[PDB]
This record gives sequence, C-alpha cells and structure tokens, in this order.
Amino acid sequence: GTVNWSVEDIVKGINSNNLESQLQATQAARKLLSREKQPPIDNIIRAGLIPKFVSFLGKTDCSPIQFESAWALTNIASGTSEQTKAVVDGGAIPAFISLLASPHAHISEQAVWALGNIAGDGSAFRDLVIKHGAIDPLLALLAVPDLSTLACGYLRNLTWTLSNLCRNKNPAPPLDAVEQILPTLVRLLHHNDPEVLADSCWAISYLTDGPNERIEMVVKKGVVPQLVKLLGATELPIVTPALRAIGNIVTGTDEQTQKVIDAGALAVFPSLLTNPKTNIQKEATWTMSNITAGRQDQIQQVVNHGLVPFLVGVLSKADFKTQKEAAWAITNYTSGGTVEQIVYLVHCGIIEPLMNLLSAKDTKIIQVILDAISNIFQAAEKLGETEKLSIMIEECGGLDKIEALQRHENESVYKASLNLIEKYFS
Ligand SMILES: NCCCC[C@H](NCc1ccc(-c2cccnc2)s1)C(N)=O
Ligand SMILES: NCCCC[C@H](NCc1ccc(-c2cccnc2)s1)C(N)=O
Repeated sequence: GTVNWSVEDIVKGINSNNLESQLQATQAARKLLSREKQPPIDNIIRAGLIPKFVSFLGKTDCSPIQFESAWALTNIASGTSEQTKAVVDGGAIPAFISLLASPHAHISEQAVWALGNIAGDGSAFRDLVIKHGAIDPLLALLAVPDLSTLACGYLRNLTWTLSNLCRNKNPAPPLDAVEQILPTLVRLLHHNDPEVLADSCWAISYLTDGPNERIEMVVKKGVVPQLVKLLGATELPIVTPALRAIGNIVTGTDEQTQKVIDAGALAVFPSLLTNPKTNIQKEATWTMSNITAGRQDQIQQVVNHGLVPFLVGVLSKADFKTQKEAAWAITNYTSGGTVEQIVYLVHCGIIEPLMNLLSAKDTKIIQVILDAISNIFQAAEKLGETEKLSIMIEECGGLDKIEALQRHENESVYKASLNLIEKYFS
C-alpha cells in the first residue's frame, strides 16, 4: 500500500485535489520518514512538503490525515536543528498546540511529542513554544485525580515534553513558566513509573542548574526528601539525574545544603562513592566537594557519617576525573574545617594519596593539592606539630614530589612549592 514510495510519487499525491489521495501520500511520507536506515528528511523538506503537512494539521474533518501529517512532522522535528527550524518556519507550533485538545488520544499524544522535540531544540524555540501558550493545555492533560488512570505511554510522553520545557540555558526558562510547571512536576516525581521518575528527575536537575534563586524555588516545593529517596533507587536511569539534581542543590546556600543533609542524603554516599558506574562516582564526589565547602557543622556531619574514609578511598584509586573532584573535596574540607577536623582527616590516611597525585600531569589539581597541604600545615602550626607532619610527608615520598615542582612549568606552583620547602623543610 504505502510501503517504499518515492518522494516524487508522494509529491504527486499530496498535490492532487483529492483528500483520500492526499491521506494516502501523507501516510507514505510518514513511513519513509520513519525508516531506521537514514530517513530522507532533507529531500522531503526540499520537495516543499512541510507547509502542506502543516495545513493538514488543521483538517478537523479528517482525523487520519491529521495524525499522519503530525507523525511525519514529528519525524522531521526530531532531526537536526535546521530540520526542526524548517518545521517551526512552516507554522507548526500553534497548529500542534491546537491539536493538544484533540478528542483523539493518538493525535494529542503526537502533538505532545512534536512540541517536546521543538522545545527541546534550544532556548529560543523553548521560549517560543511557551509564548504560543503550550503550557496550560499540556498541564490540562494531566489534570486527573490519579495519574495511574492515564495510559503509560501517554504519561511518559507528557513528562518528557514537560522536561524539555525546563531544559536549556542562556537564558534559563522564564520564571513565570517554571512556577507554572513545578507543581505538576512535583506530582510526577512521586509517580510509580521508572521512566516518568527519570524524566521528572531530569526536569528537576535542569531547574536547579543555576543561581540560588532558581534552586530555592525548587527547594521550597519540598522535593529534596523525594530526590534523596530516588537517589537510593536501584535503577541507574533514576539515580543519575537524582544525583545531578542533588549536586546542583548543594552548590547553593548553606541553608539549601542543610536540607539535603536533613533529608538523609549522606547515608547513600558510601555506595555512591564506590559505585561501579564511573559518572556516578564522579558526580557523587563532586557533590561531596560542595558539601565540604560548607559550614564547620556540615563538615562535621560528613565526619559523623563515616564519609571521610570513602573520600580517602576515591583519592587513592578512581578514574582521574573522580580523583580531581576528591582533591577539591579535600581542599575545601581543609580550608573550612576545625583543627580537630583536619587532624581526623590526617588520621584517616589522607597524606599519602594526596602526595601520590602530585605526580599528575595537570596543573590545576597540583595547585589544589598544594593548597590543601598548606591548609593542613596551618592546622599543625596551631598545634606545634609541623615537624611530625613534615616527617609523614617525607616518609611516604612526598618531599621528592614537592621539590620536583619548584622546577615546574607554571609560576604559581613554583612559588607555592618553594614556600612549602623553605618554610617546613629544613
Ligand atoms: N555550598 C557551597 C558552594 C561553594 C562554592 C565555592 N566553594 C569552593 C568550591 C566548591 C566546589 C568546587 C569545585 C571546583 C572544581 C571542581 N570541583 C569542585 S570549588 C566558594 N568558595 O564560593
Ligand atoms: N573553569 C570554569 C569556571 C570555574 C570552574 C569551577 N569548576 C568547574 C568544574 C569542573 C568539574 C566539575 C564537575 C564535575 C562533574 C560533574 N559536574 C561538574 S565542576 C566552577 N565553579 O564551576
């Protein structure tokens, strides 16, 4: 029937003055654009079919051609950014918004998907979708007492599109729109479907990726306890954005950070800091580096939870990117911690792994580690313990690492190195 037409025959059908011929040609176009092996999107675009597909969106009296052009357009809008642009230039945004209220679920869902792909392309199109008024009718599709009554695919689709309306930066989405979407988002974040939970978490991670006022409008909604719960999930597609969202949130105020701790996040981190997935361990360690940049009493909760040994571990052995995050976590810990917190740190074995990373061929981490070492000598000075400390560093081969760095490419390490030698070593 409509399997494997050429673009030429699709054009002749769509150009005919016969709605049924048009329907059959549009279905042919839809199937062509759906094939796995390199969909001929650009030939379709070049043929001038997007405006006709768009006009078909408006034919209330022929729902199957509405459905078929929507799907065809959706295939094009899910391609490259130039292909998505072509669809927007064809007038598709408001035509799809009008289809959200279609009595046919398959057509409504198709409009939901199309809008998510358009909004998901970038900030400008995101904000353009919002200006045309997509948010009210999208939220209205979720206005039922129990989300469980909605079809699984429908709900996943709606959640995914809502998360694209939350997604990009420069600029971030409008504050007005964020506030409008958030209560539905909070609701989806407790919905029992792994894909809905994942996309909800992604949406939260986007919204917390910015200044503290952005973080705050999310945190005030009370979601931190649910985020922490999801942080312990067994499904990696759930943990990954929950952890991103949590990581974003502790880049905020001491108060915002405390809420993460109060909700019990720190209990999850022995597993996160030893997670077999590299990016989870990395982001967990990044999250910790921001927690140790906090108040002394928050450093103390990290101590209390037995997390310092796990930080020593990540520093000792991890993907190098992870070890760089661990290095930051230590410098922040040592800059803000009490003398006795820094003593405890050394008692857990931080010195040797710290010195071993002075071998790394990256300047940034060397300055971070030198920084940390200086902080620890500062604690040792107030205890008159600099010699006991110097010996420790000497015995594990830390001295040879440091004087090597006087004769080093960059200036601020030479300088920082030289100070250390002259000051605490003979
Ligand atoms: N809730 C605290 C927000 C902390 C911001 C920062 N603290 C120093 C750093 C935090 C994490 C940093 C980092 C840098 C590079 C790689 N990984 C972590 S710096 C600061 N001194 O205002
Ligand atoms: N140099 C760019 C501007 C300052 C860099 C600093 N730290 C940047 C980061 C590098 C490692 C980070 C990280 C790691 C894993 C996941 N997400 C972020 S932060 C920051 N405050 O941003």
